[PDB]
Amino acid sequence: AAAAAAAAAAAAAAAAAAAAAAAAAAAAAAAAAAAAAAAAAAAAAAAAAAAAAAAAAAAAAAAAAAAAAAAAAAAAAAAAAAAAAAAAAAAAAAAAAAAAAAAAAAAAAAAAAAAAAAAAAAAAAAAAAAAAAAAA
Amino acid sequence: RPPTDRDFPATIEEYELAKHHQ
Amino acid sequence: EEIPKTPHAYKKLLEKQSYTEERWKYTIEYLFRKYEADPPELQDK
Amino acid sequence: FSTFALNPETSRAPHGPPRGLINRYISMGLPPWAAWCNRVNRHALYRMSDVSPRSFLPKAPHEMDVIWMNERVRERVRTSRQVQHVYRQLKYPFVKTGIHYSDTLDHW
Amino acid sequence: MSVFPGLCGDVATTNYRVFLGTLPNLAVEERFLRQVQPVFPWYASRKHVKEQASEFLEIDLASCDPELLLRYTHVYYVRRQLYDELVDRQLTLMETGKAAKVADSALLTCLAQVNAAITPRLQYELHLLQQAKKACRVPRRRELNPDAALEAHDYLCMMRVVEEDVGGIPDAEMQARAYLPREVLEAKVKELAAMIFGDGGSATKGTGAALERKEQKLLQRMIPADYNKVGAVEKLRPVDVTALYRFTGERVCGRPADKPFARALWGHVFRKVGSHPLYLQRASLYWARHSGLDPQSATSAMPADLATAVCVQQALFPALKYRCQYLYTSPDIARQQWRTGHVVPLLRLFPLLGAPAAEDLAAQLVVEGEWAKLGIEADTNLLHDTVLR
Amino acid sequence: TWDELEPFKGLPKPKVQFGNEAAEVIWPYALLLENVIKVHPYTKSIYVYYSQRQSTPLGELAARVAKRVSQAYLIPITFHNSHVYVEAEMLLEYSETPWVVVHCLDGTHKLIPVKPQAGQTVKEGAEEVLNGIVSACNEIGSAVKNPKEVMRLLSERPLQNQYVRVNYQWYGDTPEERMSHLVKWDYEPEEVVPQLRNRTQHVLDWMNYDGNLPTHNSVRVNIHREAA
Amino acid sequence: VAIVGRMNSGKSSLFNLLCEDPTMPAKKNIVKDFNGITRDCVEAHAALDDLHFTVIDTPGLLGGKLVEEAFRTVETADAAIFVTAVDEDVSAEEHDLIQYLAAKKMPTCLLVNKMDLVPEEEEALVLDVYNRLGLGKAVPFSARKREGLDMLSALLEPLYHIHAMRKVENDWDIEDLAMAGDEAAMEEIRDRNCTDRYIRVAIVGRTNSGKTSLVNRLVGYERNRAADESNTTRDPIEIACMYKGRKLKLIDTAGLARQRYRTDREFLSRIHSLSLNEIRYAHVVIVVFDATEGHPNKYDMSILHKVAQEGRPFVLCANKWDAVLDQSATAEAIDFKIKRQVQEVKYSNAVVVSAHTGMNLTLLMDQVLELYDTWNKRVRRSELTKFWRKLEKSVIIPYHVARVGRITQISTRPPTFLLQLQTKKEESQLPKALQEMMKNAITEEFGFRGVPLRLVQEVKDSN
RNA sequence: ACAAAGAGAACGUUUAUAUGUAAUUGUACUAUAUUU
Ligand SMILES: Nc1nc2c(ncn2[C@@H]2O[C@H](COP(=O)(O)OP(=O)(O)OP(=O)(O)O)[C@@H](O)[C@H]2O)c(=O)[nH]1
Repeated sequence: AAAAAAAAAAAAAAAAAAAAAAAAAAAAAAAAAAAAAAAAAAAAAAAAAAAAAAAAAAAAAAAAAAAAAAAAAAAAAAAAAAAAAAAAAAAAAAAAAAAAAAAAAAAAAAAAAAAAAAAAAAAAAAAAAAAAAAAA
Repeated sequence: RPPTDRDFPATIEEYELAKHHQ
Repeated sequence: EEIPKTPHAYKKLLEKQSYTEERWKYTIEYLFRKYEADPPELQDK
Repeated sequence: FSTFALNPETSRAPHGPPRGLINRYISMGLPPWAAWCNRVNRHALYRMSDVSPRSFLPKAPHEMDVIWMNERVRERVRTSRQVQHVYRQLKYPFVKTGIHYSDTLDHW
Repeated sequence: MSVFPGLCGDVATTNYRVFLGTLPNLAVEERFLRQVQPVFPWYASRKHVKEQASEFLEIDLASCDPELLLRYTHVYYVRRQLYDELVDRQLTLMETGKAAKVADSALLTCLAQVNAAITPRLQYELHLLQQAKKACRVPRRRELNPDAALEAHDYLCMMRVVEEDVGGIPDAEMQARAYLPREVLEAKVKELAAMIFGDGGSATKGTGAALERKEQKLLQRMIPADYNKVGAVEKLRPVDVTALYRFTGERVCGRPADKPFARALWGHVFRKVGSHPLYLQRASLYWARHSGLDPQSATSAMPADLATAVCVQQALFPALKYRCQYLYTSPDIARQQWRTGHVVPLLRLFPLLGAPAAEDLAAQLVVEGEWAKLGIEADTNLLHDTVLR
Repeated sequence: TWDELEPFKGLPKPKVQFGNEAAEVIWPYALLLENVIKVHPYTKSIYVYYSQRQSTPLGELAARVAKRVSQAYLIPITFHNSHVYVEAEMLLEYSETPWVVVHCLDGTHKLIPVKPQAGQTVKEGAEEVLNGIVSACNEIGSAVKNPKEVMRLLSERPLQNQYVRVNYQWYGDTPEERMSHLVKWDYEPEEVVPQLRNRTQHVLDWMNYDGNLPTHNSVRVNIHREAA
Repeated sequence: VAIVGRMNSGKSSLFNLLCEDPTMPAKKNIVKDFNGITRDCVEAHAALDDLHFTVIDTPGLLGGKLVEEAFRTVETADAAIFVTAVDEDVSAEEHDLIQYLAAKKMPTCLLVNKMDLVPEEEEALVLDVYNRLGLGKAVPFSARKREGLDMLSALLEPLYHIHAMRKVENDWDIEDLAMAGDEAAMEEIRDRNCTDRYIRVAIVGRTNSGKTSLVNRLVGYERNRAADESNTTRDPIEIACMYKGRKLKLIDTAGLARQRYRTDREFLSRIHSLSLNEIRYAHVVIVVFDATEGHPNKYDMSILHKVAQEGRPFVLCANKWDAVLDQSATAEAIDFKIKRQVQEVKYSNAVVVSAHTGMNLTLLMDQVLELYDTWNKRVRRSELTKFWRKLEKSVIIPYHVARVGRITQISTRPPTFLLQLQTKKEESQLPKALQEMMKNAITEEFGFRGVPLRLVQEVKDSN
């Protein structure tokens, strides 16, 4: 139905984007096709689930507190507005290193069925829960 | 390769070499 | 002197007069733009 | 690998000899690939060495009219799809009507 | 950027974006090198704050050693008041230098660029060329200071204070640590690693070659950063002193004997007259740039509000060492105005070399337990080194 | 937009550098062959190192004679020998004396200091500077230890002078058609064989030879028709 | 998916292992080793272990106009597989084609063909200069040694799983526009409910004009092919889109007399055969020629009689008609030569067309769509018999030419009927004069002149 | 033969090209396929 479609499409959007004209790595081609069969990928299903909300709720809370950090302060913000975002957006861009850490530590395994669905998913939580205290 | 540079002589005409018998 | 029977034989004979009428173009470098302050406009706009 | 082997073993003298033909031709004005001619005897070699061109003039020299500088009518020989027979045909030069303006007598 | 073609031609030129993101390293002073030479407010300003916060990013985590000389910080805080007289002019020199620089050799991407926190370094560079009469004095004299030419020179110079005490070399893990600050030059065939002066005796930071010598060379050092520093600057002085730096500088070829001839193997006179002004300029500004972020407590929220410089080696020791830095320069001046260090054309004979041990020896026993007693002599030397005009 | 190097689009890329980029200047084969420099058969690499800034008024000249030897008297060493790799790199700093670092097939790199005497010229300067290498420093590579082991490398050393661009102006662009006036006997007999699926039938057409063959009957049919 | 066009036949030999269809593998794989053989963007079905998909070619760094035709067929393919020969590794255009692939966002895996030719040791080198290529890990491939498969193209598979899902979603959503309309009404049928048998037209004929010019106009004036208006030139085969009230595929070909054969690559080794093997499988043909020359030459009717002899239906099409001096009733020898002595190919309809002009390309769609309606037409067993006896009542066959009697019950088994002789139990066949005189009668009465050719088969009454 | 290339094609010639039947010709893992 529209369940497995929206259950996979949210877990494949990163895969279809990992082929950013490269498409060829260890897991960036193997562990993407492992979930395509949807076998033994029930941990990787729920793993990247929590990794989205933490990357959208950290995209909605900061973007306000980065639009509000100006409106609330407004002391010299109107004078140095360029130095607020350029610094803040970097911290928003330095969050992207969540991928190079997780696109390697997923490739750093010759992806077996479960021994990769377990030894990687359990890591993507420790890269997600890393953005628990970082959200403080 | 001591020789074999006799081609195009006026255009060539240039060498930097001394013959050694032994 | 020779009548070039071929467009290659002609376009080579052209490269001969370009040596007679522009001898100094070949005797050494035409003008070594390559080896005189190669990145000089890194400075001063 | 397989039937198309070509192992370290050699073909041992596959065909045309080094000077049995290649030097003998090279030393008379012909390329090495000229050895792969169909047949040759002492008079056929005399014809290949081009010692005396086998071409003629259309008219007697004293009565020729069209200016021929170094051109003579030369036959061309092209063979068959195999080497059973050859066709022959005379090959002529281009005779351009020369409309040249001569300065000495002011006219064309 | 053509002043350091050994550095940029070396470092990794990574590329994952249309901008070929080049790769510096925080520890090596290519940070200092990518801010002194350039004239591009783009990168001369950003990596400033990337470094500035990155300390503050790690400052907010580790356990620090601030105000360790707490009784002295108050006596330290008396020079912080009498320094905003010399530092007054020193910005004014660059206040018009940066703006009125309509010329060819040094163009900023905005010649109306107001002086910022980034400006000191790239502007400090321009004042150095000002005092001299030619360009460029530093690499031209990098030609006559080969690396191992100064190693054996700055080694025997240490034995003078402590002979039959060191033995050989500081350990490799320090040698490779002393590698990090020194820039990289052509490793090509049958050449050798020339050296800029700012390697030798730069009083900008703990950044002199011979300055790097003492802070680990002598064995009479202990965890108290005093015995290190009071003699650290003792090694700082000679290698910047004109009268020796020329007496000690031989040609690139004199080191391996590659040319049986040289226009003058010995380092010329009329050029080492620049390194010492390069060493003595911004003397008061040097203090403020350290004092500004010497106390770790103030460091937490002072810098971005105060006109001062920031680096990475600040974090190595917040105020145990870098506020003990406020100390060594006080017996420093107390030597050159007492043992006549500035104007000596010869400073190599044993009595001259046997004196600096006493300048420590008469100070270490004081700084041992009677810290308050050493303060006064250490206080006067700061009205002395700098005159108001 | 004109791809000036459209013939050399398949050749390797030279070691692109600051004073080594004049290895991709399109050399006319008539400017080459004006300098046929034949270095000792036991020479592996020739290196020239000069500077961009010089202070000493003689150093400003020494960095010029070494400059010219890179332009003129270095690539002919590559083009002709083809077992000598040649690299002239300028170091962007003050200096006095440029270097010349010549390697040998043993691994014995030697020293050549470019010290031109004061009253010399940039032309005479090179001849003194080049001779110091071609004779004094390369002919002394004939003191090799094992004259065989250091030879099998020469018969193994792949041709280094591919990257160079020669414009064989009006000369032929192919090694044989360039000669074109010399009998060779350098051919290897197997290579000369045609192998064109009807050899001795095309070969007879090229050199226009019948081969003792008989004329087709179509010939007398036409001669009978070319009568009167 | 689409292969890229570094100049060789590996992008053409990677196609080799992927071509699936009934009874005749469409071995388009012209792999002659002469630095680029494929000229046009040839596409065809593919099949690895499970994943079906359409591989495409993008050839032609050769002619200053010819690379552009790929740019159309590189954008329609939602993927690409850059292939690199280990002969030459890194170059200029093989790099500008990566900065391009990145410019257009299309994904791509890099695989390296001819991974023979390298020793067991010198592989760290060949591989590394390819990982640094930006495309990521180059994955080892070899068509000769049939490795580089089940581990290379069975790993592009992620794309197929996603592409199956992006389609079905569009099915969920192009259905939301199914109501009026203007489109998407029967377009929901043309995708899934449309179940025809793919009328396979074929534009055959001698190749002097870029006679795919005509194919291009019909496909959308679109220039999916190379107009070889330069001189006598070459194409490889092609297949294109399918509409005109049905699903009608188009192909392209080439044709010359055996004597004209120039060596091979023009005939017995490949092209003349590679074009005739695709008119033995072609539900219609269009024997195109160039009207400007005038009457169709002696061989231009030999393409008909072969199609006539293949049960196929045929049309004539005088392309380049506007460039003629409007020679109706003068260049109407095309409507006479097909009548003078041509045996059964006559009754054919010779349409008239010009590509640039568009002269009748719509009327041309009607002839082909009609012929396939006559190429499938069954007559009631009764209506035939009650018609032949009325023939045999008036024919001048004097029964010595044909001792055969009343052709008892002519039935029609398929496109072509069978004859059953009057209780003869004797010599079976009928003469050629009395053979066509039967087929001449049929096409007239029933209107079979769409395909004027049937295969009449004879048999006696058994015992 | 014609067109094509080649020569600032007033024409003369030498190559590359499919036309007419012009017109002569001829066409009954050791196995178990193949020579039409
Ligand atoms: N150049 C051009 N294309 C057109 C025009 N009208 C439609 N097209 C489109 O370009 C092609 C032209 O052919 P069509 O109009 O389709 O007509 P057709 O050739 O009879 O048949 P199909 O192409 O099979 O539909 C098709 O892709 C059309 O959709 C037009 O006026 N000019």
